[PDB]
Amino acid sequence: AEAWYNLGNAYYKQGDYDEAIEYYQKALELDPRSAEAWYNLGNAYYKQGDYDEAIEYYQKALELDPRSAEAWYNLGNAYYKQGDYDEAIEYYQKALELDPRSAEAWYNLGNAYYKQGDYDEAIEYYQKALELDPRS
Ligand SMILES: [Ca+2]
Ligand SMILES: [Ca+2]
Ligand SMILES: [Ca+2]
Ligand SMILES: [Ca+2]
Ligand SMILES: [Ca+2]
Ligand SMILES: [Ca+2]
Ligand SMILES: [Cl-]
Ligand SMILES: [Cl-]
Repeated sequence: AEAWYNLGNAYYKQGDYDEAIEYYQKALELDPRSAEAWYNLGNAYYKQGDYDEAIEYYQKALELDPRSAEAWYNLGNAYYKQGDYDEAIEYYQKALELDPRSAEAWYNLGNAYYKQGDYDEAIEYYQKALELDPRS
């Protein structure tokens, strides 16, 4: 499974998402408990704009590794990119329970509230992001 997974990664890194998906699928045929292969399959679908499918595969990754702050964050992002800002908030909150020093997750939580039209909440979360990283 590891060799097919790393072949998929190399294709992913050169932007060949169709081939990455094929080889991640082969990895998952050999090891259906690879949280890494489920996550990277979700990422390849995310890169193609296929958020519905990305969410299915992130959910599988989270069944195997529920302490994946990464999967929770990208699951949030897959809803955010669709305009599903209240779903995004739930998964950014879960990412931040696991990694409360993630300036990225706080910032994106603020962005979701901004997009919901709650500017006072956006301000709180942006202030938290800027406390952790005042450079952007
Ligand atoms: Ca669909
Ligand atoms: Ca849909
Ligand atoms: Ca489809
Ligand atoms: Ca983890
Ligand atoms: Ca949609
Ligand atoms: Ca909504
Ligand atoms: Cl769906
Ligand atoms: Cl929908």
